[PDB]
Amino acid sequence: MNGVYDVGGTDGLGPINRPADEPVFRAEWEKVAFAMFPATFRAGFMGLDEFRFGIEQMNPAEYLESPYYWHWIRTYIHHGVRTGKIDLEELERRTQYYRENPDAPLPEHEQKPELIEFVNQAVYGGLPASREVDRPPKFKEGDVVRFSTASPKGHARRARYVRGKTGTVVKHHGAYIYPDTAGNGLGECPEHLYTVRFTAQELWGPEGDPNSSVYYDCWEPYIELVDT
Amino acid sequence: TENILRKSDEEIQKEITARVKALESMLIEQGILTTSMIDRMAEIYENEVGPHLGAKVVVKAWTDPEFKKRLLADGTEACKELGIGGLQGEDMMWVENTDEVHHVVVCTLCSCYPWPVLGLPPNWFKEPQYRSRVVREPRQLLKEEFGFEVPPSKEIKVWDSSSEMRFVVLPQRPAGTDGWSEEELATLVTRESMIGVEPAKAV
Ligand SMILES: [Co+2]
Repeated sequence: MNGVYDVGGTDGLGPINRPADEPVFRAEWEKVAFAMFPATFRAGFMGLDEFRFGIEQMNPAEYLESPYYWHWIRTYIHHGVRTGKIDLEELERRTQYYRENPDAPLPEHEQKPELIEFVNQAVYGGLPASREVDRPPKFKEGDVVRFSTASPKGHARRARYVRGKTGTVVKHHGAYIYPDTAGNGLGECPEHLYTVRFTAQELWGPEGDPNSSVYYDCWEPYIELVDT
Repeated sequence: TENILRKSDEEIQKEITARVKALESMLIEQGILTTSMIDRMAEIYENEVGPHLGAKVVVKAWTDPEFKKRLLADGTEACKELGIGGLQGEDMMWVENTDEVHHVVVCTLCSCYPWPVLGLPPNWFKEPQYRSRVVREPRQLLKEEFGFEVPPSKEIKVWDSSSEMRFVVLPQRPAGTDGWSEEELATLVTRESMIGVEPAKAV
């Protein structure tokens, strides 16, 4: 979708806020928000592409100024409600309860070795998105291609600043999970993946930096041939 | 930046804390989240996985031309030679700074970042100010925000991580370091130098 999250090229967002140093987690709730990702992933709330799409559907003013891990909380709740795994009314009641009783205990629960094993395997083994497909790549290094002007409402990795822009294929990588299906609950449907080089003048017009380019990754359906 | 509509940071933190504890309580009751799971994730990215790992890769590339070739050929496979890899670095592509080219990496659409070599990203990397501007005015941004002046005749390549491919910058080896040990060289390698927003440390 054409959400405000797609900020590449947006002006007026302000100066970078960069403290000289900072902790990995600025508050205990951030640790919890972070760890909720493998937990909800394992429990089938959402895959990675769906995760991103939940964040993209935030109130844009809230997105722009909220602490980063709050984005993660929003997408957990979004997918919890979507899948019927989270009752909103119960969540609201419990929120008020912990507003009024911030030091009240968490529910009694058993620890689970399998959740630690999952964490360790995910962290050190990874969750690779590369896939084998039967079709060969349509494009190759050096091909001049044009990025799609399609504007899906659902999830995609189609930054507005590259739409309709041409570019040169720089590397084919192989096939990967396709966001336009995966992020919308339509499955992996993998597609060949390419890095494409766009000049700054192509992107930003005749006054753009004559000596800069942007490299952007394009799944096969995103691009069509200009000069081979 | 001032927003007259926005609550204080303290009120925002109070509200987020209650919301997160509430959600946490429900995921715990579902049996899918536990206190040990939370502590394990936090411990990994507070103490085990961080930019010292990328630094080891960089200094090996600096001191081993064959490894550097392998690193640039296939980032994931090369890093596995050092026992480095995993979550959000399953697919790594390293790119080499030279006298002719400077690389800088961004995730304009979100926050994507090569966790296995850099750990979790700093907040400024994830925030809209850096993400919006670096693809549009990288030369100006590097100068103004990071005090890093890239001469106009030198090409700047900005890598936008729109896929699961994770881009990592191999900074140039600073002058005056001939014959230094890998440990000594590693002191020059920063998180920032592997994002591309700074060079490796001089001297
Ligand atoms: Co991202």
